[PDB]
Amino acid sequence: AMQKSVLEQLKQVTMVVADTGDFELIKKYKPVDATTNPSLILKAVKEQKYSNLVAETISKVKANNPDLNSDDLVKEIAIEILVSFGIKILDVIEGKVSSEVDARVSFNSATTIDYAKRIIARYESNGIPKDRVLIKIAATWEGIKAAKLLQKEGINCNLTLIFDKAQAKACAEAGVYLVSPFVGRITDWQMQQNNLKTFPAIADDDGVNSVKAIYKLYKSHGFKTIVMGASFRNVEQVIALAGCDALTISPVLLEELKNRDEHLEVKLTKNDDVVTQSPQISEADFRWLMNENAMATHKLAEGIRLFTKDTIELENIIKQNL
Repeated sequence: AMQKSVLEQLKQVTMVVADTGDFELIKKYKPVDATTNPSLILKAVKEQKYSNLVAETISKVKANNPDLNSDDLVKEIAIEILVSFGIKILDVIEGKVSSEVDARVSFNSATTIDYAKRIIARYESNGIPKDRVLIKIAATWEGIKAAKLLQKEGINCNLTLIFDKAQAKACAEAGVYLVSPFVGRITDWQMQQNNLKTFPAIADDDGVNSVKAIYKLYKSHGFKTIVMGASFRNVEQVIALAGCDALTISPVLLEELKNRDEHLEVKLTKNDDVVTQSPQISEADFRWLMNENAMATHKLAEGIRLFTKDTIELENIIKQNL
């Protein structure tokens, strides 16, 4: 782009997003948006780098909530930590930050809505308007149902743990602001199931193909939901999706892209394919389609379990630091 790095070239055709809670690293890549999740928040808390911020948040919450029991206090500290890191991130980017609801409410639309609103309220109390936040929700049928209601009230959501086109279609039909189709975890399944000794070629990469299929689906149907590829194993997977609406990338891979200097060929583009529109997917059809996809059924469930485990670990760290 005047002999620019792959990272700089990529920013011209795709919205680059940093996938991290480590806000000090964000400055060296200059992404538009940033994304966090329970695993990334745990990592930012557990590491010594932001020990002061964590200590201050714990103190503040204890002081402002003297009437809460130990369990309630811990949950309140956990949400303020989520939001505190979100605010530090917003201070270094021009865009939005994604903050994820407690994974334990993934099968309850009502409590997902409650948690989403609590996150928004904590940001508001800290002087941050909702226009800069995306509430991240696991794309289970219940999560999509909750997002549908949240969007009607002007709360933008980021539907995550997307492994199947059926999820992506129901999300778009719910008027969701953005979806995070996973790439890497899909490729993990592929390599284990097929005992692959080396990484699959881009043309054969199940993860890259999933995002390409969702992108095509959305554009051909005129859905305005943002397609953001997430979870990457190498820069080649990211580069293969150049042109996608957005891509959220780890600091490790952003560093690699910053140091790559070959010409970037754009792969995903807009077409003149007359828009087509099908009937919305019902709960029963969605559940059947997800069941037919062994990988998606496993990885959606696993993703929720893993985030739950990391949330429980965070709670234990908080309890040991009261």
